[PDB]
Amino acid sequence: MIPLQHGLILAAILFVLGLTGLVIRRNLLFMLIGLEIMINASALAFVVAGSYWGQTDGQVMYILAISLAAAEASIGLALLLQLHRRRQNLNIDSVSEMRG
Amino acid sequence: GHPNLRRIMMPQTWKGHPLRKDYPARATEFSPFELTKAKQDLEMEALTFKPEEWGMKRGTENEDFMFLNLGPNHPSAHGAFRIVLQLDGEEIVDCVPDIGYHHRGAEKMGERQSWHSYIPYTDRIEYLGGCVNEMPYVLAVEKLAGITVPDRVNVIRVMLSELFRINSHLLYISTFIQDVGAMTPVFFAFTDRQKIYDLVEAITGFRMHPAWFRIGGVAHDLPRGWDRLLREFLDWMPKRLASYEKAALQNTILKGRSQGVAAYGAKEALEWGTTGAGLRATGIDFDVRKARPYSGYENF
Amino acid sequence: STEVIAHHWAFAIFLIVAIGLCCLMLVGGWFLGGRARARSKNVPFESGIDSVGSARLRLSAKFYLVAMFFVIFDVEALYLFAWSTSIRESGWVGFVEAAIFIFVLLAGLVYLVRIGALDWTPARSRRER
Amino acid sequence: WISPELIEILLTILKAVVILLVVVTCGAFMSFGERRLLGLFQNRYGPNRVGWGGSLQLVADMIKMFFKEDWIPKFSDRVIFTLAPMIAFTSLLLAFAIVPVSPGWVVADLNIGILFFLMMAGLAVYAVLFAGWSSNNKYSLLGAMRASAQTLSYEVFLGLSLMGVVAQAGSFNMTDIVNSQAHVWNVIPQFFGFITFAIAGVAVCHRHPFDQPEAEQELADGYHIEYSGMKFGLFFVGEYIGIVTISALMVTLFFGGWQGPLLPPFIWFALKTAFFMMMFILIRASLPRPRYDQVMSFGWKICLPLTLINLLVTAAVILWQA
Amino acid sequence: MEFAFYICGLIAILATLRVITHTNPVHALLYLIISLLAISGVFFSLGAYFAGALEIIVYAGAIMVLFVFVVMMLNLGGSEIEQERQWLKPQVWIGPAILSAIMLVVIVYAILGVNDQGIDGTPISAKAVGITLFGPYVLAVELASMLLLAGLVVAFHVGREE
Amino acid sequence: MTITPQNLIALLPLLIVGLTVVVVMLSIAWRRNHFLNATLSVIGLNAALVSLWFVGQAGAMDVTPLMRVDGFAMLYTGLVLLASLATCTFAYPWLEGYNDNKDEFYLLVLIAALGGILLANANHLASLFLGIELISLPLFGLVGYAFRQKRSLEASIKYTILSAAASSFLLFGMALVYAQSGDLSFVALGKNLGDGMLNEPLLLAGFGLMIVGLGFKLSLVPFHLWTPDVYQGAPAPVSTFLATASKIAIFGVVMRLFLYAPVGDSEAIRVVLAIIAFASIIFGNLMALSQTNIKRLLGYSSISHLGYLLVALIALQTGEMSMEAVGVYLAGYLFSSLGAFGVVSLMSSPYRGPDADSLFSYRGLFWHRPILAAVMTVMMLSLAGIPMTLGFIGKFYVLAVGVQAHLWWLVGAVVVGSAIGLYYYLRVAVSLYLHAPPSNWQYSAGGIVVLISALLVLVLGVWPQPLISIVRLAMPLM
Ligand SMILES: CCCCCCCCCCCCCCCCCC(=O)OC[C@H](COP(=O)(O)OCCN)OC(=O)CCCCCCCCCCCCCCCCC
Ligand SMILES: CCCCCCCCCCC1=C(C)C(=O)C(OC)=C(OC)C1=O
Ligand SMILES: CCCCCCCCCCCCCCCCCCCC
Ligand SMILES: CCCCCCCCCCCCCCCCCCCC
Repeated sequence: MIPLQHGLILAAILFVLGLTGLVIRRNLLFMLIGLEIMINASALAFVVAGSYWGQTDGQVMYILAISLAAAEASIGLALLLQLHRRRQNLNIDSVSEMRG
Repeated sequence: GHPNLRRIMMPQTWKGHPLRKDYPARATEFSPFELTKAKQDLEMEALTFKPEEWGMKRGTENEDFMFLNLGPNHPSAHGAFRIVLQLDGEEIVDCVPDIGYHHRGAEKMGERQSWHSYIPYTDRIEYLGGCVNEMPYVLAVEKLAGITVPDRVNVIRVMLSELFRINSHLLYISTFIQDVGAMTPVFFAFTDRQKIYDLVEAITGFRMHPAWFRIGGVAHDLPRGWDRLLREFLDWMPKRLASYEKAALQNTILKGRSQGVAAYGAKEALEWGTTGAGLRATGIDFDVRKARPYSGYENF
Repeated sequence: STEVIAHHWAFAIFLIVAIGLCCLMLVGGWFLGGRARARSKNVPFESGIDSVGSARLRLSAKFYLVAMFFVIFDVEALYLFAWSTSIRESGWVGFVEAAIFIFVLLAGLVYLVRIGALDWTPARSRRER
Repeated sequence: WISPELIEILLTILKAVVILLVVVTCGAFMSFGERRLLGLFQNRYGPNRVGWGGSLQLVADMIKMFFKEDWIPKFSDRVIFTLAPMIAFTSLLLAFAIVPVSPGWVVADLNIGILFFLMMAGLAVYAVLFAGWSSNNKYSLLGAMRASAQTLSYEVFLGLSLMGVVAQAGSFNMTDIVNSQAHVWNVIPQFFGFITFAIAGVAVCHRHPFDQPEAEQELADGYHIEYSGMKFGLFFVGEYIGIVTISALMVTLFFGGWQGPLLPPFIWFALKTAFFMMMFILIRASLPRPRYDQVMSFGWKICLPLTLINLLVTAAVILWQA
Repeated sequence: MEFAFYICGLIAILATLRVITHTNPVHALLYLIISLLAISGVFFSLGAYFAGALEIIVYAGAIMVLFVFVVMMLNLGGSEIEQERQWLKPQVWIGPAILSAIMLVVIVYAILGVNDQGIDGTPISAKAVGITLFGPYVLAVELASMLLLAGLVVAFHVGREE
Repeated sequence: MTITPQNLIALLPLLIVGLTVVVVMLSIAWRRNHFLNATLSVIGLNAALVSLWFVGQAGAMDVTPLMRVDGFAMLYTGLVLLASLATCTFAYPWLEGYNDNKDEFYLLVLIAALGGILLANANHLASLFLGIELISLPLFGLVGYAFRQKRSLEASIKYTILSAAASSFLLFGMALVYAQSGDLSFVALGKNLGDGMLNEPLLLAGFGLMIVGLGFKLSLVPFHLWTPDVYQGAPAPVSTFLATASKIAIFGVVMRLFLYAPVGDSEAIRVVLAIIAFASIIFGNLMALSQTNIKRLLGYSSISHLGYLLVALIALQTGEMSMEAVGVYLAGYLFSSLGAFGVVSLMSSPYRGPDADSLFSYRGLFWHRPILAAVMTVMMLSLAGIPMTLGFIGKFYVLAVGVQAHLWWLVGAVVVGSAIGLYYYLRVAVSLYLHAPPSNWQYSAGGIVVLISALLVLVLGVWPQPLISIVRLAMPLM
């Protein structure tokens, strides 16, 4: 009695919200929340897709997705640590030395 | 050539030097203490730690240091002690121990009270010492007068000094165990302190500040039956001490919190004036009760 | 069935009465008892004397690596959560695969312990000497 | 509203409300019992003057806490400051909301169970974190950081300590767990899991010796020092229902829950829960507090590999007898 | 259950929108926890009980360490808030807003063209996920453990103080 | 279907690489020894490369719902293992330039190699996803290996954010595709449709999002802007690995996904891939015109060559010749990038400080280091598709495949891009010989590797029949 289309629309809405929060924010941290939002929206879409067909494959893909989310969050947090230690500021528009 | 010549007993907003002979001693001579808003603000700003005056280098190029005032009124601060401690995260960078929040001017009182009336003031110098605080003052006064005390006076003063030493060491052990984290043995330790207090109440007539030693002797004689209470305490103590050892002082958590923490060698204990337990723990066997025996300590 | 609906209603009422009791308790705490008018009321407690700066300074921490390793090991933990509820039906092949999994976990933890990670203690004491 | 289904739903709702009222009242009564039991452990009596045996001391404390000035600091974030006692009071209550106290007496017979307990612990950490950050105090900041480190230490292995019981029962349901122990209680096959869950569950409520955030001696009561009024009482009651929840959870996953030879099942559940509550008061009184760096080292290097080895051995034993 | 799914979707949408347009990092993290709890409610509505369980178990651990880094780095009183306020300008966010809107419109139009029969809401236990995870999907688990090992090694190497 | 010891034999390089990854991790934990760890990495990769013989003697098998092993997977496994071995060989002296710890580099190198094996044997959407991230994450590690450097940290941050966003896009597209289809295997992505109803907006949009993610992974326009910044920022062995092994592995899994799925018959996907290939060739060849830096020039070169590869991949459905053309050009591309980036690695080794400049100054290289200059100039001769080199054989195969299926716009784009590539490649080659104003056996080993690559390029350009024969021997399931 839940259409699959509404769940896919919800996942797409959170996906574009995370993309917007990534693009409009120059803070590296808020980019990391943005990335977590897109990853969790894709995982949510996999969960609805698996629930429609009655298969555990969507939940397995969710597990792989959150494993990737945790690993990428740890690596981005380490890079944010290094950037804040070696530049004393967390603006991503200052990371522009390589160009042309 | 002194690095930081600043006041350590009196606040920085203090005029005059207290131990000079022309400075009046009593608070009734001066104006009474009126605490107004302006004086409260000025004295609260004077007590504020200013890190540039000690060269603290507040912050770093990457991350800032954070300053913490532990005392006064901290459960781990055993008294009026304030330490101002600089932290990077958890680690301590440097410490500025600020004292003077417990100044009573007892030397100026020694220039204010007579020879006999100064004994309660000597007794309150260390409030866990009592007769142990009394002993050097009355011995120095007897040196001044030319009085040689008899044997019974020496035995009585040695007994009271050892009783108050047991009381002080019991309190010290209980506070160390509580500061490690075990809150149980302090109650039993204070029960043994109550036994010692019963004995000291029997002899001197007071619990913790006896004010009992005199010039050339003691105040009263020993009452009829002090040996019974001493026998009761000497039976009560060693089993309780073994219980405290087996409950907390052989605990591996207390050992982990205690062993290797703030360790220093003999050179640090000598150049910094450390005496008592630390100096003997560094291997320097300099005890006054053996090297320069006072009050007939050669007979024990 | 009937029992599932009954348990769902019981859980919903449990949550509703829990939040209601907590909010009523907060309201009764806030509305009963007089207030205060003092000069040094709105000062953070730093043991009787004023602060040097504020409480919102950039505090360092040595727990960063352990935090990331905690997240990674909790993901390995969720994998073992998924494994543990179906051990009997997985058979011995699943046991061998989970043994390889836990062996990789143990090798990673030994790698963390030996290289100096999970060791952020200050070099002064370190429970030494 | 005259139907057997509707009266059954109403009876289940009444049972859930009765369970909630009893566990909250038992948490407050066991705050009073902690005072009395610390008196007993430390060779005294504690409060035995307000009524018979001090039984009205709790009412006097409740009256004072309600009529104490509930204070919100100006330098604090008000919403977070008010929100943290709500989480502290409610998260462990919802964790208790899955514990089966008697056959036919359970709020929610979830298919997740101990997963829901892990969820509620992970939500309960935010109460302490938000109380530390929101109050705008340096001691509270240090207490919040210490609480975060301790949470790292225990939550790295809490679920893995429970996975031995989960694997032995073969399911995540609570009633299946308490029915799998109909022959032998789970403390004997899962003993290393038992001690690791004991360590992690004392670290859940931040009770002694794991009172790193609210350390009385070290940080002068820690994170809730700006907290006053009935919010501090909410912190107390929340930690006490946390203790009740962890005790009842050990009863269900290691001692058969309600299962007993002679007494009625709720009586056995009550005796085992009260014994573990007594063990909580004893574990507060008995051994001292370690340094939180050594606490995290012990929780990482010792407890986590022990839980992994115990899970492997339990899986091998289960598949051996199949 | 249908109402639960719809209200959790609405709460997740509103909380995510408040996350991406907030200047307080701790408040943004709080709204993020609210959004992830709403996502968990969506998961629990659809019969994926294990997905919601792991959404509350390990993501609350993930947002925990995000909070530790936020208190370790960003909080300086209002100085972070004004600095974030001067960064966000109207043209700055209306730039990619129309791009996200047209992307959402295209994705929604592609979604609406698929055949549907409605999700029956049949629950999926963790036992079936354990069967499939350690059955047909074994090397997914093993090489995902290797992936987590790689992420751990990289986090160690880059995150070091010195 | 379950796992058999025969399936264990067919999985030999993956098992060997994982086991030796555990081995080098335990050796790092035992003692921080650089020589022993790098050596154990070398025998681990070589053991996988020689277990390829036992995999070939085993045969083609559908080992998992996930994995399928055949000549396609074996060939791409061999290519990524050769790239990993070369990356270790060139990374060794640069790491003796490194002041900090030097042991995690090889550990990440073989973890990325394991991801390459997983992508090579990938016949599932889950395995494709896991291979992409198992390749990406060690590259996040290796690009920011020298975090004290400005450019390495900047490129690490850029690659991490962009690849996490691309992984999010690819995951969402995979979720939409699974929502339409209901099965995650490659062969079942569009099986329920029939009678010309292969086009459906949800499946098409899902495959478009995976196209976005994969085209990020192959630097396809307009997901190409990271390539010069990451290539310049990353260390030279990291640039070697990212140019060779990553590109071969994701392009092999893209070829697999577009061959075994029935969605390859759809004309709209073919049209948008033709547009992407045209834009990639023209943009990558045009942006390397006025480049004064060798690394950004090679990044745009990677963009253009992946455009040529996509041009070859477009004509897969009609002609039966596109797969061996893709394999031949991928082998030539691997050897060309290995030689060129190996010369960059040897002239960048040792690591002479992070604060000191890492500028190349290729001008006048022949007058002091003549052998490396000879390898570099024959490498630029190979990259331009000039005869007596393998790059011409790859370009000839691509052109013949495009002519076979009548894709004339791609042919014209290939010619124009080859002319611009001729210009800048031969400008670099001549600047190697103008008038500009070590002492260890591992640097000699790197010199041997670049000399072997140059000789292989010359021999297989003069005589390309053995490469064609061993590529056609890698005959997968039609
Ligand atoms: C309902 C739930 C609750 C039920 C109630 C009953 C169970 C209560 C369980 C309480 C658990 C308390 C755990 C306390 C752990 C403390 C660990 C710690 O911090 O140890 C560190 C300490 C020193 O470490 P060290 O190596 O010296 O320092 C390194 C510095 N270079 O290391 C040492 O001193 C070494 C010894 C460490 C001992 C660790 C704890 C052992 C197990 C817990 C204690 C026993 C509990 C009862 C068990 C059953 C008794 C019948
Ligand atoms: C826990 C209830 C009291 C137990 C019995 C006393 C415990 C030891 C108190 C030690 C102490 C002393 C003597 C003390 O003088 C002092 O400074 C004012 C402290 O800080 C508050 C102390 O902690
Ligand atoms: C000290 C005991 C703490 C128990 C906490 C949980 C109690 C919840 C309320 C239970 C009420 C019902 C008890 C069982 C009733 C049915 C059996 C009656 C005969 C024993
Ligand atoms: C200082 C550097 C700042 C960089 C900010 C970049 C912002 C990019 C915003 C792009 C908005 C595009 C909106 C749609 C345009 C029309 C559709 C695409 C082109 C056909």
